Amino acid sequence: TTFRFCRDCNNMLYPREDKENNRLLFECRTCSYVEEAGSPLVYRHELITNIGETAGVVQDIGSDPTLPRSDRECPKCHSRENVFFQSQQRRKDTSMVLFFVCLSCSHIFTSDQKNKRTQ
Amino acid sequence: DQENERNISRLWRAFRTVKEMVKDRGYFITQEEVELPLEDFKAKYCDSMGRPQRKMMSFQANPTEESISKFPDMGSLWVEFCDEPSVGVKTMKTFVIHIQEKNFQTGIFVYQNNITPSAMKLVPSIPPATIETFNEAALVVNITHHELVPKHIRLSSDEKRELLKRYRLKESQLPRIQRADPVALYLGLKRGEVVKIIRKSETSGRYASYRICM
Amino acid sequence: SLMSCISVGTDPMPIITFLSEWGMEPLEDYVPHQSPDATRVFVNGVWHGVHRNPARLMETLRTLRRKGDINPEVSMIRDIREKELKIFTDAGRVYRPLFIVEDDESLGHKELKVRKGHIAKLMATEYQDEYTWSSLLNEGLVEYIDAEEEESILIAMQPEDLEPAEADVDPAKRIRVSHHATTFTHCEIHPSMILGVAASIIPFPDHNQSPRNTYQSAMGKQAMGVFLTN
Amino acid sequence: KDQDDRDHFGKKRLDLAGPLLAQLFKTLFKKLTKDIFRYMQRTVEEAHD
Amino acid sequence: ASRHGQKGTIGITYRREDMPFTAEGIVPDLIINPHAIPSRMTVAHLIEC
Amino acid sequence: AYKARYRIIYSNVISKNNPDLKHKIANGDITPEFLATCDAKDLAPAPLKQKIEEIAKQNLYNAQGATIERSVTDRFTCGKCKEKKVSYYQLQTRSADEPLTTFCTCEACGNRWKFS
Amino acid sequence: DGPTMREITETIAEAKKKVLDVTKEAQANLLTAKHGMTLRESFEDNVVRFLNEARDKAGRLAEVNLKDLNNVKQMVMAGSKGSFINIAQMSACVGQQSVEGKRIAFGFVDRTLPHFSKDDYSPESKGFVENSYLRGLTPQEFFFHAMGGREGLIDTAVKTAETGYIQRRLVKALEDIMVHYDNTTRNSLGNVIQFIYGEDGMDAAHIEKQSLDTIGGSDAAFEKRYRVDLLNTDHTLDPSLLESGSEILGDLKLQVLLDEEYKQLVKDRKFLREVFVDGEANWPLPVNIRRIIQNAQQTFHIDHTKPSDLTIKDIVLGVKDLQENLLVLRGKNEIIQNAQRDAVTLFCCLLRSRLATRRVLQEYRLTKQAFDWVLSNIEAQFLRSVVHPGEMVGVLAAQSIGEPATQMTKKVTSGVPRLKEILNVAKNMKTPSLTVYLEPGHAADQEQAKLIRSAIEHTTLKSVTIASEIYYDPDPRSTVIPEDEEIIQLHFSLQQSPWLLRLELDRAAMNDKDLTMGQVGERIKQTFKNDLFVIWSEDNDEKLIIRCRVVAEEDHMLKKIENTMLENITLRGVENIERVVMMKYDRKVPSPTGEYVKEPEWVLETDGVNLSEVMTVPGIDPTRIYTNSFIDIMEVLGIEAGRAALYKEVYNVIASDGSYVNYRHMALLVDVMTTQGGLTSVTRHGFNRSNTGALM
Ligand SMILES: [Mg+2]
Ligand SMILES: [Zn+2]
Ligand SMILES: [Zn+2]
Ligand SMILES: [Zn+2]
Repeated sequence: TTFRFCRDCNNMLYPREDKENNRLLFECRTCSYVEEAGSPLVYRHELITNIGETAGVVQDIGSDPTLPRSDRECPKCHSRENVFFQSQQRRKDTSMVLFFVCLSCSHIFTSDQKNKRTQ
Repeated sequence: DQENERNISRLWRAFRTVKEMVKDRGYFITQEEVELPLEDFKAKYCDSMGRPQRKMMSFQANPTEESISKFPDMGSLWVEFCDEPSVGVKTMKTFVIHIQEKNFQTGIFVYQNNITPSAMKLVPSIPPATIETFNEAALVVNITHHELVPKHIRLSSDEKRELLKRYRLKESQLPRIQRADPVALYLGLKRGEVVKIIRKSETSGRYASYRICM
Repeated sequence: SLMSCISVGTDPMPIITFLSEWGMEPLEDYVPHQSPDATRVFVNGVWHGVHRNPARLMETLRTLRRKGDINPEVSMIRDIREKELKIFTDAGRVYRPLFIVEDDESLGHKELKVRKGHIAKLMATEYQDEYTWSSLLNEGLVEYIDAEEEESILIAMQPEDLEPAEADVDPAKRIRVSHHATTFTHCEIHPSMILGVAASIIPFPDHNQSPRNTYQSAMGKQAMGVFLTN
Repeated sequence: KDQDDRDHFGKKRLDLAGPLLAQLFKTLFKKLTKDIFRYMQRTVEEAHD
Repeated sequence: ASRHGQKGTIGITYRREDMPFTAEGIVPDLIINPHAIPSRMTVAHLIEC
Repeated sequence: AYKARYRIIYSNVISKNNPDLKHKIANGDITPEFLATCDAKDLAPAPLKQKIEEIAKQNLYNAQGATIERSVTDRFTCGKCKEKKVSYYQLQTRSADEPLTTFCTCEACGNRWKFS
Repeated sequence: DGPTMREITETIAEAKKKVLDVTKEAQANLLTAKHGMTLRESFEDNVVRFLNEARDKAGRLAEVNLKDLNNVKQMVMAGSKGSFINIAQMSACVGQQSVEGKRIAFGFVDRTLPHFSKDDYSPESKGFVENSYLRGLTPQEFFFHAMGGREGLIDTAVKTAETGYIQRRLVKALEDIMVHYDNTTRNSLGNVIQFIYGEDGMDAAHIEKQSLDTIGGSDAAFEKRYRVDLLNTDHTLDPSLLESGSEILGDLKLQVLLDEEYKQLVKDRKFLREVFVDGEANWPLPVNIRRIIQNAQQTFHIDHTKPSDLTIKDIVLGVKDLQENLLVLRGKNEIIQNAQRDAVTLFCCLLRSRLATRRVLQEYRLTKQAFDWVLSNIEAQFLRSVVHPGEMVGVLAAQSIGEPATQMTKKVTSGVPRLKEILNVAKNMKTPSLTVYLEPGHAADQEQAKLIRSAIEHTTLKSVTIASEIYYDPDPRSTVIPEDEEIIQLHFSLQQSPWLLRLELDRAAMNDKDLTMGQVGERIKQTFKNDLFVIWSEDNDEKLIIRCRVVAEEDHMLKKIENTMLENITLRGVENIERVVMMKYDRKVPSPTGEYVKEPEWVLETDGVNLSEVMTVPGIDPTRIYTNSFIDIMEVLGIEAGRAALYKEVYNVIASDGSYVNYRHMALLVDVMTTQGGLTSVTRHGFNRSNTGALM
C-alpha cells in the first residue's frame, strides 16, 4: 500500500473519486487539502504473508552467540561464514526453510529447494 | 442438467421414507410401492421439464386388516406434500378442512422449508382428528433403519393395561420416550401411549424394554 | 539450587546517569524516522531513550559490571533481533554464577578466563583455614546471570571437555555430545549445582528414574540424625 | 512475535524476608503516622501539652 | 528408606543364626526384596551398594 | 444452459488457446457439439489438462486421514488374535513409589490393557 | 553384552542419521505434509516415531541377549514384577522425553536450554535420552527427564481428587438401585431402571467367558460338526458311536427329530451373527459347560472306545427339556413367560451348540448316565447363577466403574477427562468427531472415499485466497493492472462501479481441497446475485485472479463485501466439519464360503459434528454413521440410540486404559441417565433434581 498524509495538517488522507475526470484523489478531512493518487491500489489484505521471515537482520546479527553457524558458500562473495535462522513469521503453518546471513557481504540466502527468493 | 437432479433424488429418498413410515405405522402400503425406483418417480411426479410436481405426490392410506384387529378405531391417514417452499395459512386452511370433511383420523404435512406461525395455529383446530408436520429434509434418511435404532412397537390400551398389571406399575414407574423423540414422531405416538423396545443383548441375546410417551 | 541467589535491589540512577553520558539520546527528543534502527533502552520497564551503536555501549556496560563499577547483581540483556537493551537493578530476580569464556586469547581459541594459576591462588587461601569469591568476581572471571540474561548467552557444560577441537573410546562411559560452538560466552561451574540441598545427598541421581529422586528429596527431610550439636 | 510466556522464570520475582518486612512495615508505619495525627488534633483542641 | 525413594517398614526381625550368611561369616543387617528394583528402575541403589 | 455452453466457450477463444483457436479450422463440428458436455476444457484448454488433472491428485492427498504409525514388539502378545503384533506406551499413572503403568494395544485385533 | 552394547549404540547412531535426513529434507522445503497436518506437525511426528522405533529396537536387543539366568528377566517371565520397557530403559536406552505429548519445547527463545544453538530440532536438543540408567544421564538428559518426570507427578496429584469426586457422583446417583423380588431393577421410587438385572437376570460373579461355537467357521465346517443324516450311509452316526447305530439307519421318524435339531442350530447361527456382528465367539455367560463335560469324563471314566447307551431321543429331547428348567422369571402369564424366554435366549444357543447329538457322541463320547449328570449340573449351576433379590446393584455398578477410573493415566480426548465429559453430559465437548462409513459397494474404492471427503470437508473462500486488493479501475472495459488485460479481452467477447475488488488464489491450496476457478467464481456469483459483476482468470493462466465490481460513497461498501466473501462464502463441504481424514479400518465379514474374513474399508474421520446434514450425503452408509457426541445421536436417532452411543462411549473410556468392567455395570449407569427420556447427568443438576426423597 504505502499511504501519505496531508501537508499542513499531517492528518491522514481519505480517498475521493473525481467523478468528472474519472480519477482518484486523497482528501484531508481536517482542512481543504487534496492531492492526486500515486497508485490505483487503495487497500491490500494479504492472507498468505511472507513479510516477517527475515525480520530484525541488524548488521550486528553476527554478534548473537545463540545463533548457529554453517560452512555454506555464499551466492555473492562465496564466503563459507554465515549465521542461520528459520522463518521469524511466528505462525503454525510455516515451513522449516533456513535463512543464511553472510558474515561478510550480508546477503540473505535460503535453503529452499522448491522456490527461488530475493529477501 | 446441473444440480437439479440431486434435489429430485432427495425428494424421492424422502418419499421412500414417508412410504416406509406409513406402512410401519400400520397402514396398507406394498413393498414394490416403497421400493419404487428413481426413474419411475421421475416418470410420474415431474412436469414437461422434469421439475418435481409435489401436489401430485399427496396420497391417502388405509389401515391393514391386521391393524383393525389391534386398533379398531384406527381410521384413515392423509399425507400431503406442497410445491410452495414456505407454506402459509392459505394452503393450510385447504388441507385442514379436507381432513374434517373426509372424516380422516390423522394427517401428515410434508413441507420443504417452513410453515408460517399463522398456519401452525390451525394444527390443533379440528379434533378428534390429528395433524403432524414433517420437514422434508429430516425424512431424506429413515432414522429407524440405523444400526443403533431398535424395534419400537406401539402397544394397545389393553396391551398397556396388561403391562402395568403384570409388573404392578403406575405410569410414573415406566421409562419414558419423549413426545418429540425422532422415533416417537415416526410412530406418531401420543401422550400416554407405550412402546415396547426389542434390542439385541450381549448378555441375553434379546431384551425387551418399555417406554411411555411424554 | 545450591548456587542460586536473589537480587537484593540496587539504585537505577548511577546507570541512567551513566547511559545518557555514553551515547543515549533521551526519549523526550526521539524522532522515529530520523534514527529508525535505534536500539531502545529500558531500565526497569521504563523506556529512557535510544542508542545508535549498542555494540560498543553493551561492551562498556559489561566491562563496568565485570570491574565492579556497575553492581554484579544488575542484569543487562541485549536482544539484537528485537533492537532492545533492558536493564534490571530490580529486587527479587533469581541469579546463578557462571564462568566467563573469551575469544580473547593471544595463544589459540576462545578460552575460560579462569586459569590454573587462579585455582592454586584460591587453594592457597583454602590451606590458610587473601583470594575470595569476590576476588574472582571483581577480576571478571565469573559473573551473575538471571533467567532474562540467560536468554542471550551460550554455555558449555564442562570446560576442558568442551573447549579444544579434534585434530579408542571407552564403552562403559555415557554417550556425550560436542564443543561445536565457537560462540561460547560462558561455562558451567559444575552441572551438579542445578540441584537443591536435598537432591544433593542422592548418590548417582543420574542413574535413577526421575521421580525416585523426587521421592528421596522429601524423605531425607524425615530421616533421623544429629540436627545440631547443641 | 509470540504470545508472552506467563511462566518464564525471568518474568517472576521472589519476595524474601526483606521486602516482606518492608510491605508489613509500610502498612504498620502508616498505621502509626495516622494515630499520631489523631492525637495532634486531640491535644491542640485542649492545649494539653 | 535408602536415598533412592526405596521406602518400607520392618516385617520381621531375625537373629544372626536364622539370617543367610557368606562363607566369610558376614550376615545382612537388612533384607530387601528383589521385586523393588525392576518396576522402580532405581539403578543408582545397586551402584551405591 | 444454451447461453452458458455456447458463450463461455465462445469467449475462451480470446484466451491463450489462440494458436489453437486458429485451427478452428479445420476441426470437426464434433469438437463443439462435445463442448456443451465436458466442459470440453481439457480437450479445449491446451495444456492445462495435465496441471488441472494433476491438481486433483494433490486434492485427493489432502483428503486422507493421518495413519498412526507404531512399532510392534516380538515379545508382547494379544489376548484374542493371539499375535505378537502389539504397540505400547508408558505413562506415570501412580505416585513416585510404584512407577510405570505401560498400556498395550494389539495393533491388529484391537484390545488394550495395563501392566502396572 | 559387550557386542550387544556396540549393536545398541549403532542402532541409535543410524536412527540419529535417519532423523537428520528428514531434518535436512524439511529445511530444503522438499517435505510434503500428510493431509490435515502442518508441514512441521508432519515432521515432528516422523522424528518422534523414529526415535521410539529406536528405543524399542535397542531394548529388544538387550532383552534377547539377557540369558534366562537374568534375575530381572526371571521376574518379568513369572510376571511377579517389571515389564519389557523396564529392561530396555535400564540396560539399553531411556528414550524420548515428552511434556504435553510433544518433545521438550523451546522455553527459552528458539532453544530448550542455554547450552544449545537456536533452531535446534535435534534429538539431543528436544529431549531424547540416548543413554541407559546403567550408563548414566548427561546434565541435559537429566533435566529433560526431570521435566517429563514432573508431568506424571502432576497428574498423579490432580487425578486423585477429580477421580474421587467422579466416584461420589456415580454412587450418589445409583445408591437406591437394587433387584426386587420380581427380578426388576428399581430405585427408591419403584421406577423400573432395568426390567431384568443386566438384561440377563444373572449375578456377575457366576459368569465366565465362553465360546459360542455355532457363530464362526465355514458353512461346511459347521455342517461336519453338527449334521446327522440317518438317511445317508456316509453321514449317519457310525455304530461305533452308539449301540443303536445299526438299527438307527433310515429311521424317517427319528430323522424328523435330527432335522429339527439341525434347523435350530442353523437358526441360532444366523441369530448370533446378528447379535455379534464381528463374529466374536467368546462371551461371558453363566455355567461353564466345557468344565461340566471335562468332569463327566473323569467322574464317569469315559471310555473313548466303546459305544454310548444313549438314544437320539435321549439327547434331543433331554436338551429340549433341560431348557424349560432354566428359570430366571417365574410368573404364570404371557408377559412374564415371554420375558423368561427372552432372558434365556443367548445361553440356550450356547447350550444347543455344546449339546447337539453329533457333538455329544463323536466328541464327548458321553454315556447315558454321564449325560443325565451333565444335564442336572447345567440346571443346578444355572439356577445358582441368577441374581439374588436384595442385591444392591446400584452401588455395585457405581464402584465397579469408580474404582477402575481411579487407576487412569485420530487423537481424541480420552480417559479421566473424557469420563468427566460423559458423566456431565457436557454440551461443548473437546474432540467432536463423526465416523463416516462408505456405501456398501464402494467400500474398498479409495477414489469414492476422496469424493465424499471433498463433498463433506468444509471449504471457505478464505482458505484458497493469497490476498484481496481494492483498486480504483474506472474503465470497466480497460484495466490499469496490465496482468489482467488478457482476462478482460475474453470474459467480454465470446453501468458498474469504478472500484475493483481483486483477489489472488493459491494454486497449491486450490488443489489439496480440489477446486476450479470456475466453481469458486460460481459460488461468489451465486452468493451476490445481480448486485456484483464477477470475472475470473483461467485455471491454465499463471496467476489466479477474481475481479469484482458492484452494480456517491463506495470505499467502505467493498470492504464489507470482502469480509462477507472470506468469512461467509462456503465453497465445498458441510458446516462444523473441518480436517477430514481417510482411514483404512479393518472389518471382519463373513465370506461366501462362510468363514469370517478381513475385508478392510475406507472410512472418514471428522474434526467436528453435524449429524442431520452429513447423514443425508450421497455415497455414505446412513445406517452405519457414528459420532462420539452421543448428545447428537440422542437428538437425531432417538433416546434408544442415545443409550447405545452413551454405553459405547463409556465402554471405550474403560477399555482404552486396558481395563474390563462387566457390561451390566456400564449398562445400569447408561440406563439410569436414560430412563427419564433424555440425557440426565450425574451432576447436582441432573439426578439430584429428580422426584426422589429430599434428604437423599
Ligand atoms: Mg502408597
Ligand atoms: Zn489537512
Ligand atoms: Zn557473501
Ligand atoms: Zn492383536
